[PDB]
Amino acid sequence: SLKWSAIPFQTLYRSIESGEFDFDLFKEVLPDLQNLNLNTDKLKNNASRSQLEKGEIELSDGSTFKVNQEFIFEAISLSDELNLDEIVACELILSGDTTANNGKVQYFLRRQYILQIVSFIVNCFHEDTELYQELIKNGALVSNILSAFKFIHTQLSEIKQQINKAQILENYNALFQQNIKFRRDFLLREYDILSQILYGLVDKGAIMKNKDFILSLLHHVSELDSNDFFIIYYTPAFFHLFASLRVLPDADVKLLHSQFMKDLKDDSIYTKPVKVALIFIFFAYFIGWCKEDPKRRADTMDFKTDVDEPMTSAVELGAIEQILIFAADTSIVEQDKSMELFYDIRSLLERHIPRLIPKQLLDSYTTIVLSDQTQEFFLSSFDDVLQTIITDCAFLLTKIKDAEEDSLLSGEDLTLDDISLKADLERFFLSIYFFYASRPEYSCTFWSDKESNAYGFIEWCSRCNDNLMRSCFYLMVSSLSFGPENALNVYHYFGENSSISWKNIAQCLSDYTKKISNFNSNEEAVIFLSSLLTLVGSVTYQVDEDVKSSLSKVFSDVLFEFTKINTPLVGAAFKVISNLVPKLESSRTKFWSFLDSLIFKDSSLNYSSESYRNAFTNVLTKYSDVLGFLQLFHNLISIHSRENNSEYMVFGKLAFPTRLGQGYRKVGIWPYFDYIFNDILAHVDQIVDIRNKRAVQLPILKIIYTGLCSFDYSVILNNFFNYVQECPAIPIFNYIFTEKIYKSIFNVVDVGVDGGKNQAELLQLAVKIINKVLDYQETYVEELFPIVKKHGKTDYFLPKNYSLHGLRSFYDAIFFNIPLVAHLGLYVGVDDQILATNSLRILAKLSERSNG
Repeated sequence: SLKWSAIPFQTLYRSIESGEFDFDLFKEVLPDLQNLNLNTDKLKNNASRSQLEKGEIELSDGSTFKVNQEFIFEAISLSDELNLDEIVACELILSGDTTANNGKVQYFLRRQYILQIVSFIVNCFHEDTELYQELIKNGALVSNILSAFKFIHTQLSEIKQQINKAQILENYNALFQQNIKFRRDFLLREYDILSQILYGLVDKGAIMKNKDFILSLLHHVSELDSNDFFIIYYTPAFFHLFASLRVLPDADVKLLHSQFMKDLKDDSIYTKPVKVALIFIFFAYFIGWCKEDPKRRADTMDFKTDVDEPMTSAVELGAIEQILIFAADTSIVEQDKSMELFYDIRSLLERHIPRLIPKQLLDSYTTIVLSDQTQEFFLSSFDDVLQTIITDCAFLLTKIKDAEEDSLLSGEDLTLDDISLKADLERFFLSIYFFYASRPEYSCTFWSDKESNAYGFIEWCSRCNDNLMRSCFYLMVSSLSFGPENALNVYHYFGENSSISWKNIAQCLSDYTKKISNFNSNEEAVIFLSSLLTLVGSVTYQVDEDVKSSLSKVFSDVLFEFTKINTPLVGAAFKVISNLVPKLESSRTKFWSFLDSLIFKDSSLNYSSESYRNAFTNVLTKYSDVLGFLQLFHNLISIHSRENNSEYMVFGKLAFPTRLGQGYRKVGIWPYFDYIFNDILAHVDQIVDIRNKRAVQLPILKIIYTGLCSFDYSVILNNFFNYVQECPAIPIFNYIFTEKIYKSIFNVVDVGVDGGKNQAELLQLAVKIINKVLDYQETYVEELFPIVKKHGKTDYFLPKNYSLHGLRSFYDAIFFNIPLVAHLGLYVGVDDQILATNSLRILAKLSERSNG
């Protein structure tokens, strides 16, 4: 029997942390380790319930104990909760300090340690090593590894039975859901550490003595559903196993090869698309293995019958669709803050195999992480798969390329399903895009060396002209311009060494622009354009100002012309333009001109402010338009030229042209803030879907705050009339005091954390803004307001009735509003410094009225 504590296994592991392995304890608990997580004999007994329900119980390691009734109930809650033997369940409560459910902890900690140890040994110690050799040597470990995965499966169903039992009773409360997340967690960790062990056993060679394990594993994996994300946890072992085919005796490599071609002719193979993929990868690797010992291997073989015919078969059975899905469902492209997709490409390309979801944990798991140790084996092994395919499979790529250029016929009603059918090459491009996105430590392989196959691969892909391949190419490269360092190569790649040049790209964009407005005097174009923009976006973001500045020479004027047309891609172009906007305020004049033309070209202005708000609301007619507009504006009014370690725009400077709009309207920046405040911020508090509410709230708050820092106040505390009038800080104060405006800024503070860590920023901004207003409320009312009111010139946007408003409204809704004051109170403690140290500043100002 096994020592059912978790303290021998904790301390053993800690020894090894610092190379203190005592052969003593290790040799003691050896067979417990070989058993991994299994409790394969001692499950729930009733010959052990009578034993327990007397109150006197006996352990296998000697002594016995008197057991009261509180203990008996913790112990049968274990056996009923975990189909576990009752006296085992008791050794487990004894071993770990008796508190409310600490037997359930020792059960899981015991297993977790075991697994981690095995994993440490089979992955950090050498193969010749003494214990690696002890551990493996019975071969009892190898015969349990697959069982140990299956055990996790059965338990996760045990859990779902239990769940379902709880719902029929309607006892499916909060604290049930919680003692399940607790176990579903411990198990997912076990699966993830069992991934490591399996991989380790491949790299150590233990499961590669012959073809037997591979086939049995390949079976085991094929039992899961085609969309069980648990498949991923076997990909490191399988990927690396095929990539060390040399370890196997040739005799057996040959037998698998044969086996597999037989498998691809079996009919019901196509309902196991994961086998198809794995097989296909085997072939990608086999190729190189034949070539490594030609005389005995390669020369034996006929390439058309022994390789190309089957690989082709696997591609037609969706082998690539499955690689894309592996790639995409582990991708961290959501982290790429420069990347933005404007068209759902994954739904055009993946239409035959389901997305992977951790369905044995579902019925609260949106996205899953892999351990560091596992992320590393996966990434490394899979990168090696993608690159093997690149170098060793060029013939298949050209085969497919050529296939596709021929298949679809002009003059037909193509459906998305039709367009996707043969798009196997484009799928492979997307596999690259998902897998390398945000992973610069690998992305860089493509650009690192101009001889390398990877770099060649790119040159090749850059000559596929098929509109869909061309756009998928554009997307792929955006993924690969991730670093500040990769972005710069991608900048060179189109400037210097290729058939496609930055100018050609703008030239496409220009041509489409003509075609589109002439038609008015299509999905294929959305796909192409959306990708063009996705790419120019990604790079323009990630590069310095010089480089930004050249790309502007190429793209600004054409992007400008494109947003004049009404596409659904206006917003998208706006986001790109904004990436090109330079830091120096001086250099922004061409962009401000653009935008003011855009808004006011077809305007019918008159005496009313409303006329100017309509200019905006006629043009910026849909959500995406607005959102893009706000990012552009946010960048155009941003403060770069600032006083040394202040945050205030150096006294005297503006972020835009003097007398903006001169010649076609009452001039100046004011109307922009009329739109932004009243036409938009006023109405976010009734935007449909929260994530989009936040998506527009947050630009606006950033803008508002920028404006407030946008005039050096302390020149006064511690033609200048004109500067004061031109300055955005004026209209910004003027609307902050409208109530609809200070109310919305104030709720942000009422309901806080409730985006995600994006929503938490929106909150800091809210607070910082209010503080800033209090600091300078005074300075606006004495200095600024009158300067403008009294010496403001009238060829500007300046309301007839410009006045002070909500001095009493803003205060009474702040000072007399309570829960705001209370909420602020409750923030002084919170972790966030920006939130706390500002909340405190607000309270201190308020505090200087002293009393209620």
